[PDB]
This record gives sequence, structure tokens and C-alpha cells, in this order.
Amino acid sequence: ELCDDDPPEIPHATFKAMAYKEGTMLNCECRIKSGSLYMLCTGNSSHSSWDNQCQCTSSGHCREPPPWENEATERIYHFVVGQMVYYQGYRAAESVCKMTHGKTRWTQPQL
Amino acid sequence: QVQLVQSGAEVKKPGSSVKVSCKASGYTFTSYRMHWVRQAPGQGLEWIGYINPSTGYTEYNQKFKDKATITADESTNTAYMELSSLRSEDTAVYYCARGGGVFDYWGQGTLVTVSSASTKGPSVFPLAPSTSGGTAALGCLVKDYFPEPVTVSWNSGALTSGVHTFPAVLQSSGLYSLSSVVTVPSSSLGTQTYICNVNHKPSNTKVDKKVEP
Amino acid sequence: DIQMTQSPSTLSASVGDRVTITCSASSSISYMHWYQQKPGKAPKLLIYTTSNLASGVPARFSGSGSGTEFTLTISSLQPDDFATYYCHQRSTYPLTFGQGTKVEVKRTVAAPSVFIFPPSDEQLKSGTASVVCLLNNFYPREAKVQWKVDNALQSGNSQESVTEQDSKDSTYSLSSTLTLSKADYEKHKVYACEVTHQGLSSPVTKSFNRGE
Repeated sequence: ELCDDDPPEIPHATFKAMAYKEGTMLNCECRIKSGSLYMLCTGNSSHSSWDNQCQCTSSGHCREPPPWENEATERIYHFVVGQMVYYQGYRAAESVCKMTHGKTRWTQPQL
Repeated sequence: QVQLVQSGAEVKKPGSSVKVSCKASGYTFTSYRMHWVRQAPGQGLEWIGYINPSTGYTEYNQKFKDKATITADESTNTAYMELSSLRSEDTAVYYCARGGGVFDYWGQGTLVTVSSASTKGPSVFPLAPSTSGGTAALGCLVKDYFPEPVTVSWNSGALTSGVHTFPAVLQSSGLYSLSSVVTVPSSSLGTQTYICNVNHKPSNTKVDKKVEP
Repeated sequence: DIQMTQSPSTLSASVGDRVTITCSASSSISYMHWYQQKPGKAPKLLIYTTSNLASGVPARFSGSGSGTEFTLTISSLQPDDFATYYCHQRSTYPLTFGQGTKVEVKRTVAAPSVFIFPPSDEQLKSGTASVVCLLNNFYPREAKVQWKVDNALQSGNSQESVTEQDSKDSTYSLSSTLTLSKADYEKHKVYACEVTHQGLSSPVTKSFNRGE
């Protein structure tokens, strides 16, 4: 349970996630120096938390964590199998990550 | 079908740097990540990291952070991996493996050997065997050479019966040594000639020693 | 880091036996993957997501498990099945592999022949001399070699070398080399190679006198 492929790109659209499945990872960037690694969503059926909070110096599902000290423009996530993301012009649509023959890929969200 | 071909073996001096290739075919290049893995002698398997040719983004593990840098280009369909400041502990076989799930398509492999020594020819000494009753043995000893490999033959590949050639062992001096042996009837030592044929390509050396009682 | 422990490390078995390897995870995991590797080749995927057979794999393979304890089986060993096996996890970073399990051919017990070699005279003008002791066509692999100099134990001067299991008679061969200098070699008379092995009722010895 860990997707290798990145989410696709539909000509004209935007994708985001709200519900993070247990497994999801984020690396803290800012600048970094502390003795830490990743932020890791962990939990049972009751609730779920984030394990390893981040600091910087000078020189079923879990919500998105509270902003820290020096975040960059973009924050990258490591998704898991099961994860779902949602996709200036009208349309007349959701991307899911699946695994069949030992192969993981995000299904093309038929817009 | 899908095939990934890697660059040849390399021998490097301590403190230097080397860059390894992996060319791809049988699929569309930018749709998949490429991973790298090394296998040290005796030791198991260890995962370095990956790259995505669409973005150029890399991820690593908390070991090879400041030791390796994955790189690629869509124009020529190849992925690269450079090693920074070489130590003897870095000696291993390096594989490129395609992403997209569980590992399935691997490359051939690339050897990187790191030591201070330089090209060196071998030195050949005989091992004398009793021409009455019982079974005897004899062989050649090949010592003080760098680097591998070296090939041994008997009487121009004429006899293969009861011939053993052992693996080379690294010495505290940092160069290589091995010995080849064969077992023969004692009633032959009178009227039979035995010659070992040692060869070393890196130095263009061809010497054949005759052994006798 | 999630690290894993395979067992056993080495398995000796016969064609037609049943086989079972085990991989122990430090934490609870969802799925386990397995590979096969032969000398000079890249790993080949064997069983994915804990039990599914890869294409080209024969019906006699399989696997099972959950939580922290996973395992793979072979119901009847064939000749092609002799190799090294690895477990693998991918539910968090970093990705980690198992240590390994080697499956060798179990044979009938065979005691070695032993042979002794004095250092060559051309070698003697170099100022350094080497002494060689040979162990011929034996099984099992467990063979202990110790050097004797006028009935005295020795240490930190010898290096042994082992061949790969002979693909035709399943035997092994070993080579223990004692390396010294010229001066200290011309100081002793009786040099002995004492060999111990299962198929030997009593430890056998080969010796020689320095001067003729």
C-alpha cells in the first residue's frame, strides 16, 4: 500500500485532497536542521494523528496538519493505494489509485 | 520487449567520482519513475531513491543523502546516477529498476571497484606433487595482481578431469591472489607433461608454467 | 526504518522435499513480496502481494501470512529451484529488503582427501613464501583447518578459499594458505596441516620436514 505513480493532468482543471488515508507522508522543508524525518499519519478506528512535528532554524482518515514556521510554495505528499483526489471553464470526476497485477496507477478521471 | 541496458564496469581511485548510465526501450519514457539499488558483497539489498522525468524531482533515504544524485533526460531516454566521494565501502553492483509498482524489470548491473592500487601483472609459482602407488595432486599459484579477472587453463584446454580453480582472495596489501589445482594418477608423472596457461587482459600478460616432480 | 529477519539463513534439502522460509517484520504490515536470485543475475520477481504467482512461475510456489509474520512454501523441490530468496516491504519509506536464505543440495556424507604443498624455490628468492593445504571433494561444507608449527597453535596469518557447489556431484573444495616471511620460515622443521570433518572418524594430518 503505497502508490508509485503521480496524479494525472487534465487539460484545464485542478486537483486536491482532503481526507488523508493512514499511511500518508509529508517531508518538512522550510531552514531544516533538526533530528527529524517525515510527518506520518497514524491511527486506529477511533482517531488518527500526525507523529513527527517539524522545526526549523536559521542560516478512517486524518485532516491536513496545522502550518509550521517556514513553509514553501508547494508541499509534496506520498499517497497510498486507495487514496482519492478531486478534479476557468465549465464541463458537461475523481481520480483513484488502484493496484492489480503488482502495478499501481491513478485511474484517468473521465471529466 | 521492455529492456534497460546499463554502462560497463568501472575502477575508481579514492576521493574521485563516477557517473552511471541506464538506457531504456519498449515503453514511453516519461510515464514511469526509475529507481536505483545496490548489492554489496555478502551484504543484502539496499534502496537508494528515485526520479520522475516529467518533473525532475528526487527522493532519497537517510543514508545516501549526500552521497548520490539521480538525474535524467527525455531527449535521449536514459537515466543517470553519480557517486560523490568514493570510499572502499562503496564497492558493489548497482542496478537500475523501473517503477510503477513492485520491481519487475531490472537492468544487467554495473560494477564499481574503489581502491588505491593500480594495474599490476601476476607472479606464477608451481606446486610440486611420488610415482609409486596412490593418487597425486599438483597446480599453479598466481599472486600479487590487480584488478580482476584472470583465467587458468591446462595443456591448452586439453584436460578438464579433476581440475579445480578457486576464487581470488584480497590481501591486506590490497591486491589479489588465487591457486588452481588438479589430481592425477602417480604412474603418469614419469611420462606426462602438465602446463598451466595463465592470462591477464588488463596488462596484456600471457605466461604458461610447466610443472614436474 | 522497518527491518526484517529471515530464517533459516541456510537450508539443505533434497529434490522432492517440502520447503518453508519465514520473514519477521518489526512492525505490522499489509503485504509481503518475494524474489529469486542466481549468481551473476539481477533479482527475479517470484510472488507478489503475499501470494500471487508472477507470469512464468510454476504451480508449486505460494505464500501466506499477516501482521508481522509472513512465509513462503514449495510443495516439491525441483532441480531449478536451487538459489537465494529475499523478502521485501513497501508500505512506508525507506524501502527495505530481507537479508536472505540460501537453498543448497543435500548430499550423502563424504570425507575429504588432503594434500600438502611446500613453497616454490623461485618464490623463495622473493623473500616471502606461501604454504598450501588442499581439501578435495567433500560434504557438508563445515570444514575446520588449523596450522601446526612444531606442535604449536597459530593465528592471524592464514586465508582460506572455497569453491561453489559442484553442479554435477554436489561436493565442495577448500584451500587454506599460510603466508609468512623467509627468515622465520627457515627457523622450524615440522609443518603440519590438521583437518577435522564429520565423515572423518578421527582428525587426519599431513606434515613435512623443512630441509628435505
